[PDB]
Amino acid sequence: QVQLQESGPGLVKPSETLSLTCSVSGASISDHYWSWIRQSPGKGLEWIGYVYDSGDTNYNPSLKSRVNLSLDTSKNQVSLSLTAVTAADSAIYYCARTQHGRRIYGIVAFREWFTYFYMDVWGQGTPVTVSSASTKGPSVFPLAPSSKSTSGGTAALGCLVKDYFPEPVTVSWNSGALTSGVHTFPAVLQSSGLYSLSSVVTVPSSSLGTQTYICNVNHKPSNTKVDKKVEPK
Amino acid sequence: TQPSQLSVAPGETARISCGGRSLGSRAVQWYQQKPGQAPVLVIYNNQDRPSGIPERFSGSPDTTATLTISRVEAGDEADYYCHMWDSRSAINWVFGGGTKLTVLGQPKAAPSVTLFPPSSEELQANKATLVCLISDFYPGAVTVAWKADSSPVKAGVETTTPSKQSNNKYAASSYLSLTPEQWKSHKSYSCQVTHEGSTVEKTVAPT
Repeated sequence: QVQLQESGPGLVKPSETLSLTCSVSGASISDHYWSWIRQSPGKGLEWIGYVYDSGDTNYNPSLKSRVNLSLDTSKNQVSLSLTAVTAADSAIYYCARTQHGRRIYGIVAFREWFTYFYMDVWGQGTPVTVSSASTKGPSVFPLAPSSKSTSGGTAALGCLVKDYFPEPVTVSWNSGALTSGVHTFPAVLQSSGLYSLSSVVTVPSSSLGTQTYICNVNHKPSNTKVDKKVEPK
Repeated sequence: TQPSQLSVAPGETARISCGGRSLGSRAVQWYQQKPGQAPVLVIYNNQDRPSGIPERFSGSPDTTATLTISRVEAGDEADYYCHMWDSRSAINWVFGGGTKLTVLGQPKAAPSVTLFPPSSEELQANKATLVCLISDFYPGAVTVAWKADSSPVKAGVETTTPSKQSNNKYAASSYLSLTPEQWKSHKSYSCQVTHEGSTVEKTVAPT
């Protein structure tokens, strides 16, 4: 059962070398081709390159020869390096398992067939922000459930995740045991250049006395995690 | 390579055109990217479906390669990207520009608005932020205004563009950053969100 997870710095300075890793489980790295693809905000998909254990690698010319891909069999991961980065390199970066096929249009003896590639399993992607600003960890504050926050026996409580940089921030509740009624809002990019987001959970009011609620906030770029207890009043 | 947009009513057939320019035999792949998600392979080699793709999605046989979606539903709204391969070139590195599929005639839904006052922890820290959370609305266009007592608040307002939820409705957020003295001075603060000509106002007060 192939599963991919991209991991990166989340922030890089202009002209630095960007280093990314795709960790794969439920599959051997040597059994497949692998691709990296990226997407700029509100822009399309750009295929970066592909690699195979045979040592076969090939790169998109639009990356300007700045890209290197490699395979680490001991760790079962695919790695990407991108040199001399610019703001134009800010994007979400995906890794994808890549399959190849042959389409025959003629005499096989005349070698009248061609190969095509298709990316059948993608990771969720890792965001990369190219900026000269520093990382900033969030401050997290409780959004207390209150009669103001309550309608008709269901109560809203949450966590405010304020002023962080760069993306992403991850939020779970009660270490992932609490999933139903959880809504985590996309962050806002403030005029300051810092991000803020909120995560709320809708909960039975009856539970408020007897159930404890904790938001788990993870901001990997600053290597900080906060668990915040959210209580009524 | 592909049109940026297509709009369609629920239940009818969407036909999406590739970036095109193929010469000879072709192998076309289609990818589906829904809001806030990673791309998903929907078609390969013109007509082949990976396991799990509905029969509603079909490709065209082997220029002007087409992805057809019959009985379109709201859940089908996405960017659809094609990736065209042909005999001519050893490799095509470029994905199609992509097509934005919009589904029309979805039922309207008024926003639910929840407004949070600053936490006592934030106040203790000499900061104050009001949080206006807006969800479950359709269509996805909203205007957010803030008031201190009855006066419009211009400064310190930060508001997101709406984003689609997995239930096919939309959500957005608005933040008002205040000094604790600004917060304690006024009798109340209000978040007013206007949707389809109608307005829901939520109010909070220092107490």
